[PDB]
Amino acid sequence: VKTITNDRIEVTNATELVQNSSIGEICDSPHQILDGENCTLIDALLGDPQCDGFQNKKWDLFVERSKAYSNCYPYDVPDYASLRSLVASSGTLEFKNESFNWTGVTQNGTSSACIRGSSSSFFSRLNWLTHLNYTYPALNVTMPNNEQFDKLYIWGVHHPGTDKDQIFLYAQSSGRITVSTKRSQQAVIPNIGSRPRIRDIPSRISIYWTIVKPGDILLINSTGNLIAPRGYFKIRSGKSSIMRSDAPIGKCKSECITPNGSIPNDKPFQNVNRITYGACPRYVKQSTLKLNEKFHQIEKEFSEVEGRIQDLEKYVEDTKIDLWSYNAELLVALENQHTIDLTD
Amino acid sequence: VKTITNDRIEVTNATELVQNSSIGEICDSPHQILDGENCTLIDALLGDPQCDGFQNKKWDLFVERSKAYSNCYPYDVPDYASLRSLVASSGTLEFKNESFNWTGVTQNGTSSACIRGSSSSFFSRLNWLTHLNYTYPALNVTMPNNEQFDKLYIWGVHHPGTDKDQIFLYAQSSGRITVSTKRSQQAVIPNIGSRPRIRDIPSRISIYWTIVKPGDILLINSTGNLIAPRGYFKIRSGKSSIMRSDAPIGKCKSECITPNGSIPNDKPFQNVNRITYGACPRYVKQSTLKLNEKFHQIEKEFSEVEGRIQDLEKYVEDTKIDLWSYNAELLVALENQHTIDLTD
Amino acid sequence: VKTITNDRIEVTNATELVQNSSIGEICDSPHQILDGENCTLIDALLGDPQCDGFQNKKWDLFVERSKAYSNCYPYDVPDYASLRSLVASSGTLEFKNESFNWTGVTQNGTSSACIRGSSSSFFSRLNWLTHLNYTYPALNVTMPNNEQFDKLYIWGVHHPGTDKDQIFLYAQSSGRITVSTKRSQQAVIPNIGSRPRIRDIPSRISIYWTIVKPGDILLINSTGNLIAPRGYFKIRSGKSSIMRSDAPIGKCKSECITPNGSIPNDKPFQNVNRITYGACPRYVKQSTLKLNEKFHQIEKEFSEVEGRIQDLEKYVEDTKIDLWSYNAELLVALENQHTIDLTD
Amino acid sequence: SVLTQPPSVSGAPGQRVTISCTGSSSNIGADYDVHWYQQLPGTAPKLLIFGNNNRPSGVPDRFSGSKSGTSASLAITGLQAEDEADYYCQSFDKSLSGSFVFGTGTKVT
Amino acid sequence: SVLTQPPSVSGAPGQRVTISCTGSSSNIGADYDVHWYQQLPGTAPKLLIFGNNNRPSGVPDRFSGSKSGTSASLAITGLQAEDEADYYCQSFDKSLSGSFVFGTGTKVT
Amino acid sequence: SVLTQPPSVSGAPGQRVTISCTGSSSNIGADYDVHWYQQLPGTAPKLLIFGNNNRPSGVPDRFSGSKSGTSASLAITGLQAEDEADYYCQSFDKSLSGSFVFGTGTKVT
Amino acid sequence: VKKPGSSVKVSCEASGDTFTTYSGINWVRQAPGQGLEWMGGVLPNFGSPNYAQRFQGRITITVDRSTSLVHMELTNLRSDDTAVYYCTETGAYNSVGYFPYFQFRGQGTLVSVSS
Amino acid sequence: VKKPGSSVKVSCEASGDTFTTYSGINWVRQAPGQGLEWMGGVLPNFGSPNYAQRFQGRITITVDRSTSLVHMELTNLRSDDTAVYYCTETGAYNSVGYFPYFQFRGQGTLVSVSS
Amino acid sequence: VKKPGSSVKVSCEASGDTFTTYSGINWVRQAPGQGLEWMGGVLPNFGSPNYAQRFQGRITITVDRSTSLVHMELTNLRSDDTAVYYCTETGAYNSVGYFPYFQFRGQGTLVSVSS
Ligand SMILES: *[C@@H]1O[C@H](CO)[C@@H](O[C@@H]2O[C@H](CO)[C@@H](O[C@@H]3O[C@H](CO)[C@@H](O)[C@H](O[C@H]4O[C@H](CO)[C@@H](O)[C@H](O)[C@@H]4O)[C@@H]3O)[C@H](O)[C@H]2NC(C)=O)[C@H](O)[C@H]1NC(C)=O
Ligand SMILES: *[C@@H]1O[C@H](CO)[C@@H](O[C@@H]2O[C@H](CO)[C@@H](O[C@@H]3O[C@H](CO)[C@@H](O)[C@H](O[C@H]4O[C@H](CO)[C@@H](O)[C@H](O)[C@@H]4O)[C@@H]3O)[C@H](O)[C@H]2NC(C)=O)[C@H](O)[C@H]1NC(C)=O
Ligand SMILES: *[C@@H]1O[C@H](CO)[C@@H](O[C@@H]2O[C@H](CO)[C@@H](O[C@@H]3O[C@H](CO)[C@@H](O)[C@H](O[C@H]4O[C@H](CO)[C@@H](O)[C@H](O)[C@@H]4O)[C@@H]3O)[C@H](O)[C@H]2NC(C)=O)[C@H](O)[C@H]1NC(C)=O
Ligand SMILES: *[C@@H]1O[C@H](CO[C@@H]2O[C@@H](C)[C@@H](O)[C@@H](O)[C@@H]2O)[C@@H](O[C@@H]2O[C@H](CO)[C@@H](O)[C@H](O)[C@H]2NC(C)=O)[C@H](O)[C@H]1NC(C)=O
Ligand SMILES: *[C@@H]1O[C@H](CO[C@@H]2O[C@@H](C)[C@@H](O)[C@@H](O)[C@@H]2O)[C@@H](O[C@@H]2O[C@H](CO)[C@@H](O)[C@H](O)[C@H]2NC(C)=O)[C@H](O)[C@H]1NC(C)=O
Ligand SMILES: *[C@@H]1O[C@H](CO[C@@H]2O[C@@H](C)[C@@H](O)[C@@H](O)[C@@H]2O)[C@@H](O[C@@H]2O[C@H](CO)[C@@H](O)[C@H](O)[C@H]2NC(C)=O)[C@H](O)[C@H]1NC(C)=O
Ligand SMILES: *[C@@H]1O[C@H](CO)[C@@H](O[C@@H]2O[C@H](CO)[C@@H](O)[C@H](O)[C@H]2NC(C)=O)[C@H](O)[C@H]1NC(C)=O
Ligand SMILES: *[C@@H]1O[C@H](CO)[C@@H](O[C@@H]2O[C@H](CO)[C@@H](O)[C@H](O)[C@H]2NC(C)=O)[C@H](O)[C@H]1NC(C)=O
Ligand SMILES: *[C@@H]1O[C@H](CO)[C@@H](O)[C@H](O)[C@H]1NC(C)=O
Repeated sequence: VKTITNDRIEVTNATELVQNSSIGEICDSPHQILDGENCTLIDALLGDPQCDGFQNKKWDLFVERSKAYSNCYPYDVPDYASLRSLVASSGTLEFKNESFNWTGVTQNGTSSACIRGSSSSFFSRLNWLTHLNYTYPALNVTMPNNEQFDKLYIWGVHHPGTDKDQIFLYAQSSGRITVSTKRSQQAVIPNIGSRPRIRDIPSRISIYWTIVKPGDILLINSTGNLIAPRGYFKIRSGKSSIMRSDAPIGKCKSECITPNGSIPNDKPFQNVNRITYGACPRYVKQSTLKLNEKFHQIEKEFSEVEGRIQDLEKYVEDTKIDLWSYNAELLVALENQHTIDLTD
Repeated sequence: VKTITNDRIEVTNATELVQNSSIGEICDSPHQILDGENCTLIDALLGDPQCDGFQNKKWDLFVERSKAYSNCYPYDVPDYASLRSLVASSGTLEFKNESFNWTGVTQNGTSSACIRGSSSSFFSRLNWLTHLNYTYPALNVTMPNNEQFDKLYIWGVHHPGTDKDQIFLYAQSSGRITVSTKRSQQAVIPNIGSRPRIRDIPSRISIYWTIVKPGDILLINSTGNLIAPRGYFKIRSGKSSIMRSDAPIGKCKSECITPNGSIPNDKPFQNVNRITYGACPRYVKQSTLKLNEKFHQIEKEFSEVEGRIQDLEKYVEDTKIDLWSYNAELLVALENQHTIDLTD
Repeated sequence: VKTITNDRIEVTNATELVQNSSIGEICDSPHQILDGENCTLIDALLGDPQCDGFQNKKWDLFVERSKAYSNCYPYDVPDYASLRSLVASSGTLEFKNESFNWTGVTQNGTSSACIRGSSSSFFSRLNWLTHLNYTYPALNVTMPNNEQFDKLYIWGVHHPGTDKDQIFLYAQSSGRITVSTKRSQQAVIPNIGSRPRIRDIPSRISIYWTIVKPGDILLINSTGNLIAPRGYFKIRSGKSSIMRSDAPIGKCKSECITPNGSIPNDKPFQNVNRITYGACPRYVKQSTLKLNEKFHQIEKEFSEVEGRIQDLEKYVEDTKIDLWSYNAELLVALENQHTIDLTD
Repeated sequence: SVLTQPPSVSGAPGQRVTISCTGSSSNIGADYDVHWYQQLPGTAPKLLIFGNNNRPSGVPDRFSGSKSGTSASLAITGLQAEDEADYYCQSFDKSLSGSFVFGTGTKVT
Repeated sequence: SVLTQPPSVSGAPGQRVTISCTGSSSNIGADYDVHWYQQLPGTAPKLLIFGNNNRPSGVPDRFSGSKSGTSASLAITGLQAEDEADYYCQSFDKSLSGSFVFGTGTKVT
Repeated sequence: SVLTQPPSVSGAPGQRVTISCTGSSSNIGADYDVHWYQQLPGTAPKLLIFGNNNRPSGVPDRFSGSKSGTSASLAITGLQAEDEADYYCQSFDKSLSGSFVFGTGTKVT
Repeated sequence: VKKPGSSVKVSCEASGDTFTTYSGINWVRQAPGQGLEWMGGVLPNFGSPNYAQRFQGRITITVDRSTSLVHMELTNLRSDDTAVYYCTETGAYNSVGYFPYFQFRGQGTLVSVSS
Repeated sequence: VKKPGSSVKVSCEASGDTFTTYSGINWVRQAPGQGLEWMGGVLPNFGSPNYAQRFQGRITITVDRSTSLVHMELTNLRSDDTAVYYCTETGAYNSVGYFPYFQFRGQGTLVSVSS
Repeated sequence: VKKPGSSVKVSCEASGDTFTTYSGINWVRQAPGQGLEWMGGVLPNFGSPNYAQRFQGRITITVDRSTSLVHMELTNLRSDDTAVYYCTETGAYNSVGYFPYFQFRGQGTLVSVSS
């Protein structure tokens, strides 16, 4: 063993303070686990046809598989990570329908790129408003928040590939959307242009969200290219989070979930992975040392280069790791020394 | 007391190393305290009628009360936190008037939603330019920086609720603003639309700022919807900061200000609050341990969910707290042990 | 020397654990150093005429001098720091030409503000497309990625100073650019307006970048104001970084580069500078203590006030410094104590 | 639902000839434009006018159109030999479930 | 400040009749439009034309307006029985403190 | 390459007079506008019309222009004494390396 | 009938279907058998009332925001002030020499001055 | 010649130079010596087929995405159904009373019903 | 009067109230009693001078940025080159067949060639 005074002291018995292996499965207990299968969190939020089983569900940890794929209308979400983290921290997909007026337009649009049964469909939580008898009047719709809790609204804008398509769907070539509340406003203008085809569709959809406080009112003023919401999600606070892992779900008990299965949380340090959920030991770089409950955290792996923000995140996590490794080393040394001293 | 070798050792005398209580008042000395009363920092910057007493004042700490409210034209500030932090770190509200030409338009617009005396008024530091005899010529105005210091300019854009209102104020329906310097440019286009009414006003105003270095020139090119500046603020660097607290201002002396009054700074650790100003003890989670001057810092409490950035900030502060708590514990243990050893 | 039990113990011999001086030169070995002279990294990336010697070069550390200046068309880069960090981390300026069609327009535009020989020129890696016989047809150009590596594309938008200039270059007054890939889209609209003149030019250029994954396709759809790319850069990952320093390049060996020359890396702590490259000792605030390989990192000095992000970066670095200073102090104390004890 | 149209018109070549399409309060009268189609005998109908004044590429400027109130008019500045075809007027009817309505047809001679 | 207008005009029904509003270098001549108002006897004045050619909803297309130089003209394609009202022309005068100027009025018969 | 123009035209003052500029499939016929320039004897040529109907400030509304097919026409509503100048028509030729083409010139009397 | 030297106050409602936040109210006078004349105007939510130079010193315009009304008072009446007074609302349209047009609401108010 | 009570299917290609993602296909009928009549239509990539009320119950419209075709079938044929059938593609233009115009592609298909 | 085979240089100022960053300068020739002819042109801040094919090899265009001037030189003069030369500035307007129009500044310069 290692001590402050002597780097190599032989002792009769010793124990390992670093966990280096994993079970290989997620224990499914005591935390509530929701397996996403082929669905991502955003796809389950929007109402992808293959994710219809995730409606109104709740979770403590959301598991995203690398096999996940989208099978609906192509879309992109500005500030995707922020919305994903918000929904993951909320920890519920509970949905409540609201009766918006939407007078003078057609409702419940369907696309051939989104197949639910044998026919065309669309996102279950989104409403595609189009022309009615080749007319599209301006919409002035309101919805007040008379409840005691916050409301989350998900809406979208549609970007056609050509001007012909614009006219063919909205009967006019100039659309604009303004969604406002007493303390916020968001103005979005569609960008008509050609884009690479996904499932034969060159068009795209951009997703935006709005939060309404109790006593506030939501106002939507649009002239076209609007993907309306059908209701609101209840947004709360809790110990929920999201994790990317390909490990199978088992049937056991463990208070610490790692991407590589569940790990025992008896030892004070571990080196399996820096991504942890629940009551977990501290992560250190040391592979062997011889003698905390965080829930939602920051993202620690990135598949794309982004620059400043990602560099700062990496720097933060590196600093944490290095300081805790120093702490571990010093602690082990001190304890070994004091034990040697007290046994002589 | 606790030691490394023994967790429970009885000693004749011991002292407490953690401050757990507060006086309940802000000592007003030696730091310069500016009580905001019903006014926020941004409202005092813009020139709210109820904040006219804050003109040209200086501070070391700015105190914001939860009772603060706005009583002028509705407005929103993109990147509100950045501007608030900038003004708080500057530490002064000194204003110098400049003579911009503004030829061909009307000056000093007033609104019924902003009442100063018994008549309509507006922000004191902002100029509302409108039509002159129902004409609005294009503006090409310049202002050079011949001084040895930086200049800060605050300007705005006006978003009317309808096209009628647009015409009724600016005589034309297409406004655009471009504010540029030799190393920067900012283009803003108004978004006409209906919004929820605050003080019977559905329109809004967006606030932007520009910094001009010595030897540089400020150019403004506008065709409407411009809220012009009347001058510049002197922006400097110092130990100033801003704090949210409802504690009354007293008459005492203390080098450490917490949201909950001022606290004595004799002990090395404290647990009252993580938000501190001046020479303060380190914050730890331990409520009892038995035996640094930072000024402006990051925001540690949030009233709205924002996602990535707020998560990173929380993670940083959590890491700091946990590491300093470990340090405190280890230090106390070591000192106790060594003292026991040296007394035997 | 200092010990835990006694603050002042006299010993026969002692050593210094903090490096406080620098050689004053960059050793040029073993790391590959690229001296930028009068050129910045972005200027070398774009192809400034005075930076033509930096084409297709590679580096481990890029040195930026304060004497650097631009001598070409005025430009600005939104998210300048992100692009600079990306290129610095890539560590290479290798360029591969691609044959885009660009049919119906004029190619290879030149400006009097960018002089390469005795005649007008432009950026070497950018293509300025203009009218052909006073016509500008819409462009629908594609480029697939059939390789096994990512591609980096640099393009731009042109903002004229007046509408006359717009027409005089593009034959029409309404330009729009859309650059898209199967997983991304970027829409840019030029902002015509007057700006302060640099080298007699009031116009500006905004720079954007796009990354194409293997198996993906790049599509550009434009109607004017497009600064086309001539090819792609190979973007990789490595230990490369960028440093601002005015120290001369010498001929020696050192595994630690500081802005102030190279420093010996035998002692465990140093106080010369917080900015380090390679295997360097930890930075501490202590100037005297008596008895790690990071590569790319975050920016630790700022010339402009930005707010939230810069405050967070400063807070992170301050926390790191303070914790490592505490570690250093405690370590020195412990070692001194144990040595005193073992010698008696 | 159909739009009333004259059964036939005739005249010598070289002068203006007019055709009319009269509608109701649901079509043309409900802020809907009118399209004009041309069908030479033994051929599929072609497109002549849309938007009440727009001519596609490949149509001489001799053909003109106008709309007023709940009626529309088609005009030919100069009659020629090739103007032997039939003309139809098309609008949209908002009543009931909505449909596309065509005129009764006309014969120019 | 007032704008010169003919005292009265008259004519048989069924033909075009013209009214004129002449201005100065400060109104109409200073790049200002002209509005036309109608007042039937014993009733408040109504709005007929604005923007020199725009007709509000509820006004027949028989009324037309034009502006040239420092003068403006109002035209009625077909005189009818209900055209017994008076007509006024309005502009803006930029001189002095600025004001709204009206014509001297005209009587159609 | 030049654009064909009548050598000269003449007429009494007070009536409309027309000048024509005929082009080819490369100029005017290739979707190119026509400009009109005026040159009083003993003076540099001035600018009269651009964009086929636009008049610069300082030109009376008596001058009008039009373009149809591969031809263009200039019109003067009222001939006056000062209309003693020569007129040129300008277009762009896309053939070969491209150039600016002018008409042969005309004399008004 | 108002005695000479007295005051006359005409009230008007600054509300309606076409009234917006920045709409204005203008007063127009018409003598019996004569043309139209322009008097003061005000925007209830912006600026200060404007006045014609012929009526300076005798006319005042007040805005009552609680009842959403606007009143015009004329002091030191005279025999020539016998006329009918109209309220007008401002209209907006896109042009290049644009100036607001007047929308007459309701019938006028008859005021007669005699001894 | 089709027997009475049988079915007739007319196929059409939902592709071409002018065809876009959201273009539509409409069917038009013309009896010999009579005017034009409108039948059902469908957008191959959006919504559900529309039908005329005169043909309800007898007509069906199917979209074949593998071969990029659209078919219209008419069940329970009758003697009055002898006519020529045309495909039309929808055109777009900027207006205020805009409704799609019909672009006739190719020649019509002749269908005759007799016993 | 210039001798045959000599050179003639015409200078022009690339500045003024209407001159912008990307305005151009074009040269026009007019023989005595004949029509207008187009010669080379250049944008002082962009590209390279263009030339007419009739004058290739004999004409050169230079831009002097210190004095903000532009000069056109014609080498190997001939008797038929006797003409008046004009500077023109390019104008811009919104159209669909747009090409720059010529703005003649000042009076022309007379050049005569004789032995
Ligand atoms: C801007 O440029 C892009 C890129 O060219 C362009 O998008 C392209 O559209 C064409 C359609 O015209 C796409 O071509 C199709 O590709 C699929 C494969 O996914 C093929 O299966 C299709 O085959 C059909 O056409 C063949 C023609 O011979 C037939 O033989 C066959 O039976 C099918 O009917 C078809 O070729 C092409 O994939 C895209 N390119 C992309 C998405 O990158 C876009 O349209 C342009 N914008 C415009 C013109 O406005
Ligand atoms: C888009 O939709 C919004 C939402 O409807 C709309 O804003 C609304 O405007 C109306 C005005 O027409 C506001 O109604 C007022 O509300 C206040 C309360 O703050 C009432 O005190 C007002 O009372 C007046 O009207 C009564 C009518 O009976 C009178 O009896 C009374 O004496 C007063 O004169 C008035 O009702 C409404 O509050 C807002 N809604 C908001 C702000 O959420 C907006 O105008 C629409 N955009 C358009 C039409 O362009
Ligand atoms: C909007 O406003 C800006 C600010 O005024 C304006 O930009 C200005 O343009 C003028 C050109 O008209 C610039 O003036 C030049 O400045 C340089 C110095 O860099 C001088 O050397 C130049 O001298 C020339 O002109 C003199 C006139 O007497 C001559 O004597 C001399 O020989 C030269 O020919 C010239 O004065 C001015 O620097 C800028 N200002 C800036 C860039 O801040 C812009 O044009 C306006 N936008 C419009 C009008 O659309
Ligand atoms: C219409 O314009 C007049 C005139 O404004 C003055 O003249 C202009 C050319 C310009 O130089 C302005 O700055 C001048 O003020 C306006 O009358 C002025 O109103 C202001 C505001 O109270 C007053 O201080 C001035 O004394 C007035 N000028 C005179 C000569 O009396 C008038 O208000 C404008 N009307 C509008 C905007 O509706
Ligand atoms: C054209 O409009 C008709 C009529 O729509 C109905 O009447 C409107 C005034 C409005 O109240 C709508 O909400 C109504 O639905 C459309 O016919 C309707 O189509 C829907 C869709 O299947 C059907 O549920 C309704 O029953 C139909 N209405 C009737 C009276 O049959 C028709 O689809 C529109 N055509 C288009 C948009 O191309
Ligand atoms: C006007 O266009 C000519 C012709 O350009 C050529 O033909 C086009 C159809 C297209 O194929 C272009 O790429 C061709 O270059 C331009 O003349 C050319 O100018 C370039 C530039 O130096 C030269 O390399 C070519 O040889 C020239 N072509 C010929 C036939 O001589 C001319 O410059 C254009 N004028 C403008 C843009 O003002
Ligand atoms: C915001 O909402 C208002 C009210 O619905 C819209 O105003 C209408 O705009 C149309 C189009 O110009 C007019 O024909 C109507 O008369 C307007 N109604 C009213 C009550 O003013 C407005 O267009 C909406 N704005 C946006 C961007 O959607
Ligand atoms: C930028 O400033 C210039 C100069 O003031 C503006 O240019 C004027 O624009 C108007 C409107 O088109 C023209 O009538 C003038 O002739 C222009 N003046 C000059 C000197 O060119 C321009 O509009 C401004 N741009 C913006 C966005 O405000
Ligand atoms: C470029 O495009 C044109 C027409 O768009 C085409 O004829 C040509 O072949 C293309 N270039 C290449 C190299 O294929």
